[PDB]
Amino acid sequence: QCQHRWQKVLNPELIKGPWTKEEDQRVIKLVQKYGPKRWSVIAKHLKGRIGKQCRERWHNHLNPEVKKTSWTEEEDRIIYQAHKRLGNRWAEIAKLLPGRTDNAIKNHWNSTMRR
Amino acid sequence: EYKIRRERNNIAVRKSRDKAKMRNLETQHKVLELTAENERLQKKVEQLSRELSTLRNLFKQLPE
Amino acid sequence: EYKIRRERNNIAVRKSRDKAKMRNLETQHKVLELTAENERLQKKVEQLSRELSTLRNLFKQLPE
DNA sequence: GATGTGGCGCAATCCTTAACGGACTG
DNA sequence: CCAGTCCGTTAAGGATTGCGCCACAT
Ligand SMILES: [K+]
Ligand SMILES: [K+]
Repeated sequence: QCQHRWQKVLNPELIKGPWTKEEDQRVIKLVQKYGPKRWSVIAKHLKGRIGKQCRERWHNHLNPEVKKTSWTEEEDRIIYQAHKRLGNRWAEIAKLLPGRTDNAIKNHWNSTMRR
Repeated sequence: EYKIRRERNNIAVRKSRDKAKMRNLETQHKVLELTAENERLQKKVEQLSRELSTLRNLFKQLPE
Repeated sequence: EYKIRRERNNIAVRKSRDKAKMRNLETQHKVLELTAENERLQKKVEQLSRELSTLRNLFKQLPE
């Protein structure tokens, strides 16, 4: 716990801010050339970012498959229907929606979707 | 009177705005009504046009 | 912050208000047009009816 | 001259979303 | 532990909206 609290937190060189087109670019190039894995390694090519951050940034924003379109009504029906069954099993529900990440649904549900 | 000018104006601005907020709602509604009306009318013009063209052909079918 | 917070908000505000001003301009337009054709169809309906009526008198009043 | 509108900035609030920080799997 | 995943939670900041000061058209 001690080493993890330091190596992954206190280190003052850990950039935890916004992503610049370049930063996002390096990740897209790499992930496109060597695949969406080995994030610890890929991260080494990014000053300040750790593998987890890169992974999360790719799966939620840079991956081309990720749709950035407005939520349709069909998707909503699926989500609501599925949530009644599974609950907050975002990952699970995510499999039912073509290009939506678990995070997208989690967000959509927690705001827009809750009446 | 400046104080008065203000107090009065702030009251006017609210009235002016409530008015416009209503006008906009009323307007959005007319769009529904009309579209609906316009729909039934376009229907009626079709209908009548048929009845008319029919009645005409009917006449054009009577012998001298 | 404050200084930038304000600058940034003011942009958002101008933006939001503009959007609204436009939607209300469209709706105001969509009504006019809908009122134009609506008036047109009304006339077309009047015409056809008259004709239908007239034509029918002529027909009922035929020889026998 | 007095009153009605359209703009605008301020602030408090409503709304979304990115992504951090634990926790779990194999 | 390691590399991947998952998920609750929340800061960050854009979108709204009520209030009042103003310019100035009516
Ligand atoms: K790195
Ligand atoms: K998916």
